[PDB]
Amino acid sequence: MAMSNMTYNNVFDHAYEMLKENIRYDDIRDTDDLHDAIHMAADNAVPHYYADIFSVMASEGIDLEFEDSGLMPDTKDVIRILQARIYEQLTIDLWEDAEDLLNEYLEEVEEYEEDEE
Amino acid sequence: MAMSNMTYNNVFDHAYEMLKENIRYDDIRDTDDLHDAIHMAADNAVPHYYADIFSVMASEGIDLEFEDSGLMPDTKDVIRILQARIYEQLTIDLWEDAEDLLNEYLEEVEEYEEDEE
Amino acid sequence: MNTNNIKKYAPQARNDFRDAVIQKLTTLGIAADKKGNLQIAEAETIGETVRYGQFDYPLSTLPRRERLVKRAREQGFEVLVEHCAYTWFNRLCAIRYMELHGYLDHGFRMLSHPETPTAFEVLDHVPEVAEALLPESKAQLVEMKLSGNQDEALYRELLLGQCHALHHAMPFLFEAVDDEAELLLPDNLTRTDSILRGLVDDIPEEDWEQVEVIGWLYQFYISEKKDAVIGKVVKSEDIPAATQLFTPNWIVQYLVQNSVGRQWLQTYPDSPLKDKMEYYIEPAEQTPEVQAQLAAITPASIEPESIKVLDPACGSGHILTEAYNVLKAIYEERGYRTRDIPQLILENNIFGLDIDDRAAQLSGFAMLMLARQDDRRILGRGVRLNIVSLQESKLDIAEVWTKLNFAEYKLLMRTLALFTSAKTLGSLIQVPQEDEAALKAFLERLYRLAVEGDIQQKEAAAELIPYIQQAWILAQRYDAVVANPPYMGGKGMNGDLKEFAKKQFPDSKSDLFAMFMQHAFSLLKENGFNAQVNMQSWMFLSSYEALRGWLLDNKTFITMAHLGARAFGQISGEVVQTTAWVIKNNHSGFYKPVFFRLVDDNEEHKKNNLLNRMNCFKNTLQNDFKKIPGSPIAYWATLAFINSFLKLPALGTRAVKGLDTNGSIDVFLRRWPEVSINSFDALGKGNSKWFPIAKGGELRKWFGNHEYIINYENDGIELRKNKANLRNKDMYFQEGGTWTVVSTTGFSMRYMPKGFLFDQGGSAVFCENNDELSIYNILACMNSKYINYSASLICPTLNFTTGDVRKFPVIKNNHLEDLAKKAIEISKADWNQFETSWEFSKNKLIEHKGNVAYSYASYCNFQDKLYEQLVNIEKNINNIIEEILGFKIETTENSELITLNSNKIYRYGQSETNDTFLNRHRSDTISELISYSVGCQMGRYSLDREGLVYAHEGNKGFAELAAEGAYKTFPADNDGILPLMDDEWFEDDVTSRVKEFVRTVWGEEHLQENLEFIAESLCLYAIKPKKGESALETIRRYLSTQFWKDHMKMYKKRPIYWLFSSGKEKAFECLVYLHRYNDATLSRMRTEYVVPLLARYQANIDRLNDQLDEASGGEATRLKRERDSLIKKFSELRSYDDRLRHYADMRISIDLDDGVKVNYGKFGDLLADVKAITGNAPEAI
Ligand SMILES: C[S@@+](CC[C@H](N)C(=O)[O-])C[C@H]1O[C@@H](n2cnc3c(N)ncnc32)[C@H](O)[C@@H]1O
Ligand SMILES: [Mg+2]
Repeated sequence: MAMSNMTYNNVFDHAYEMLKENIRYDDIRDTDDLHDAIHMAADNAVPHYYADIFSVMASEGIDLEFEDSGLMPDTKDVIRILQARIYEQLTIDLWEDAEDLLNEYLEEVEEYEEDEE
Repeated sequence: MAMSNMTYNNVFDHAYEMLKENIRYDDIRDTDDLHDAIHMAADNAVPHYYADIFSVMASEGIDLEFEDSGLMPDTKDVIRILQARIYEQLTIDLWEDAEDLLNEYLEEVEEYEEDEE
Repeated sequence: MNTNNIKKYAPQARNDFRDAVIQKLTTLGIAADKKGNLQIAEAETIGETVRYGQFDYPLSTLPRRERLVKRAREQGFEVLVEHCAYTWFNRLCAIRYMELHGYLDHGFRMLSHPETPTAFEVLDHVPEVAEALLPESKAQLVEMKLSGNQDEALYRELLLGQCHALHHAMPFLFEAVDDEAELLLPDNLTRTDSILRGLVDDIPEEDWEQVEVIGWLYQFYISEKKDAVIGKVVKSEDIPAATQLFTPNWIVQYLVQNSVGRQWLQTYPDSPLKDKMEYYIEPAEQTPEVQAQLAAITPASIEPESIKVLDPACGSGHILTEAYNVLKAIYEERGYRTRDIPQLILENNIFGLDIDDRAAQLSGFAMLMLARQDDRRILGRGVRLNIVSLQESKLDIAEVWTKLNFAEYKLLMRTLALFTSAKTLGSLIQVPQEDEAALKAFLERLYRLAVEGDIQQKEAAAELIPYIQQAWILAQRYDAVVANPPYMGGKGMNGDLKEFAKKQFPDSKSDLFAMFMQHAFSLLKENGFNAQVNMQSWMFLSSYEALRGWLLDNKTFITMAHLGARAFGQISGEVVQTTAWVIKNNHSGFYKPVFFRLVDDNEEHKKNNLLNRMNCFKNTLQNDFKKIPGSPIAYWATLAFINSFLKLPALGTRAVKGLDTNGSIDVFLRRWPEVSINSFDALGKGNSKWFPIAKGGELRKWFGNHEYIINYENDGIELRKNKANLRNKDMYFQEGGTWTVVSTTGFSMRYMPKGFLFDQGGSAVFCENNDELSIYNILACMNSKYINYSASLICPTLNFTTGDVRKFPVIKNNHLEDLAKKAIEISKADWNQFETSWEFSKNKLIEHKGNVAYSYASYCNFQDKLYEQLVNIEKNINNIIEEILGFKIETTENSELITLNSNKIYRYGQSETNDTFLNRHRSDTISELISYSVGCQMGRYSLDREGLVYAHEGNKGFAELAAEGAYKTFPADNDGILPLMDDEWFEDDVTSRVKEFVRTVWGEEHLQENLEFIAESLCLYAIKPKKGESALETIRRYLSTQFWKDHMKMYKKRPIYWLFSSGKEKAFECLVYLHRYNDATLSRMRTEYVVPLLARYQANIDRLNDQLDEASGGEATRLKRERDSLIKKFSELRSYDDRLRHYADMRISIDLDDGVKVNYGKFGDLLADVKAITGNAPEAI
């Protein structure tokens, strides 16, 4: 009920898998198109259960201070701020290592192009 | 450590004991002078370990929405906001029951006049 | 940390050497600007000296400077810099390695001194070294030692004397006569800031004990440039820098021991060499016919001096060492003097080639060091090594072929025109076999003239030797070719290289290692072996089908090891899978190879498994690979599967591709909820503009994935103006099957009804007009274990294309049709129970009667019934098929997964958390009920009729529909605006109408019990429980806190009900229906929703503030806190009213034909979450 054990690593793995799914489905070919592909990948990664959110912030791998002042919601609820922090951390981590999947997909599609036939 | 089980009830009990000790030490004999006593009691009651704060916020007895917009800190850290929320909740809960202690102390100290001897 | 020293040292050493050489060149009078053109200054001869710029030299360096200048103009400045730098680096490393082992004659260290740091051991025993190296000047050198100065000059003189002595032993690295490099040697070699200090003391002392340090130096010296030049189109000059690596030893031993040792053991079956080799693999078993053929073709006796080994890419020279070891063992077994073996081995058993000079130098040095490890009289006798580097032949000097002399001219001119571009192609050039003896004789004549003759003849011979030597090496037949081909795909496509590849290698033009394989086969002799290691992507791909077809009917497989990933010491290559193989040059169709499967392990585990010989498959002939379509090399299959694959028919031309728009999908594609249903073709006939399209999504079987529409008005005139293929025009608007092309989990096919289009991503299958088969039978066959296993085996990449699907087997039966029909019905019934489908009819809970708990229990029972029924149905399909073909198929991966929303595992994840899943399901169901109630209030649905009631544009025709009597049990709102606040001030409050809805549906007697049940259910997962509050308070808190987020998540950032919010404090919030918005909407909102609220706030502030001033109390601070927030609310509401009044003056007209994304940004900062939907920050006025 009020007890849960979810770590940041599970969230990161889920986000990584969803990013791979998005880049495969949408047929991303350029780096600038990755932004949105990352954004959606983060959207379906932040938990909505309050217990899970509180357990994630106590895990290892996520800091407790914002880096950009433009990503803080102007609200009175504390769930939104924590969700925004998780979203920013996931965005940074995913964008840190993202060209690998893009170039792998590009080389694979080049291999199986079969002379455009 | 991380596996910390600290609830809002323990914090409330500690704050109540501190308030009783402060009102006994200071010897306040008026209803409208309890603001300083309750402020002092509430200040030295919130924890500082981040794991304790995250375990308290997920406990039973404290909500997740601010009631006053003027108590929101202006900072980029998330521990400060949670501490302010806990402080406000404790202040409201303790100010709910504050006249009983004052009148009990007054009626108890009334019985030690010794006819000015 | 052992290799970490070399890793940290090598690139810095390269940079320092390059800096020193460029500084020396600039001081000499040669420089290059930013652009790159040379800055060759004019030489001035003042007299007795020279005047290069502002520097002087004693007139003896003029010819050498001229040679350097003429080299600078004919090729790259950077080329010269790099050549000099790595030449000096290699010379210094060789000197250090040789002097550490004590191979020098005088026995004194040259670059160091024992037990004394920063000291030299040659500055004290000067006379001995002087008489050993340079006797004639010996006495003079002694005088220098008596001077007490000129130490750097003496050391420089002594150091250059070693290279001249070593020139005779290894001519490929050192020179004797004066050369250009002596002018590029840095100065101050004995100071504390020199370049020798890093080499001497930065590397440890124990790292030079082995011989593998050469490979580390070869690999780590070029790492920075390799990392720099990877992500582009690599040109010819950077080819070596991009394809240089190092090979682990056990793989090399496995390759070598199965190609030379195999031949020797075939000739002599009971040799004592069997136990010397530990990676030798014995043949399994053979039929009498192949045994007789092999015995007939096997020779009787062979002499050790007739074995030839070639390495088309020498690199560091790792393979040649193992070949040397095996040949030494053979020679010792035959019986020879131990002092005469290395000479013979190096003379007539080892050959090699490469494209870079650095690799040639390193390979020669390694071979000589290994030879000296077991001999001492060597290095004093002239021995020629047949290891050379290819060079261009763009020189036709008048002096040569005219002064050289004292029939062959035809041969020379024919053979000199083949190497016009040899620094790009490499070893892929072919030389005719018939010109071998003549080339050998000409080379012998050139060798003879290189000693006897005048200066002109000697110079001409020294000029002409390398071309003839490389031609003779390349025009010879060998019986063993071992190599590690370089990898380069479609990025390194130089125009000349790819033109040559397409002209000469049509069947292997897609990469370089395949071309190397074919050329190696062409370079071999009859009955020869070819052993290599390359990447996996040539056995399971359709681009190499011709190569596999040509390879399986002309050669024979002997042995193969399937390494998989994570090999090569995890030196990058995260997506690199490799295999190693040995192939013979003869033909035999009834040979049984031996296969190993080491795919899932670590490097140490793989080595141990190969050493113990585990995971062996040797129960398959060679012709059996031709029975599977596409001829893939699947060694782990069984005979029954292969035999049964050809007993059934396959799909013909029933599979076709979909259309393809060239781009700009944001103007053609929409989701179905966000357009008017009058223009929708699926429902509401009369005018069609949008048509359903199939694109393919997640895994799903027999039905589902209906969530897109496309614009196809007037047969497509807007789409045809753009460059769109529109393939298969005449096959549209028909029923059939569909499947996703690029997937990630498995293969599945779904039913597709009429009125649909299919895209490139999701392709379609259509039955013929009067075909024997039926679509239901095809659907039944395509969703079984057999087809899933076959598809996984054929294409491991999970990229099922139409050509791949055009050869799947099909089975004809009769029960499969009805079973498939039942499964389709069940799946459709499961899919049509949510609001996000245009066939949604009614909510499930309101069908039953009694309590909410009873309805919830019945709903759960219904879902469980559907799930169990489908699970039972899917078993008979598998049972029937396994009786047609007499074998069983193993179950792996997700072959036992039911794709339904009734199954909680499918829709919530693999984790087994049933305690939380029994609360999450309940909370979600109650949330969906509340959403349906809000929809009924708005007017989208109704309690009288089923399906959508009003979804048109502009709120036109709603009055007539309402007056007809569509809503009579539960009336709908007339304005179209629903307030959402924390008081009962308005009559349109959402909570009050929710309570009215609950009272109407489930009666009056148990209203309180139902409200308590709903409030309890909401707090399990959606929100956090509170201490004490009623059901209505919980409902209001849920509506005001977490209803916008759930709605925005359900429709995937394409909301139907738009939220207008005042700001940080909930002063005013409202919901507006998108399909009932016109130009006179904001005016009504301002006129009769905001002004009365402002008046109420003013009155409440005036009333409340009055009573506190009159009477105070101890606990009167609560009223102060209550009154404080009202001022903030009033100010915020006033600001919002001003902004709304500004925006409402312009009569904004919206168009639903455009997307929600475009239209959501026309109202400024009046809505909520503008950035999360539109993608850009709102614009302020
Ligand atoms: C990956 S290295 C292998 C080195 C060596 N086989 C080993 O394992 O230590 C491949 C070598 O092939 C050489 N090479 C690249 N392209 C070539 C070509 N077109 N013709 C001949 N050799 C080439 C490069 O110089 C490179 O050193
Ligand atoms: Mg209304």
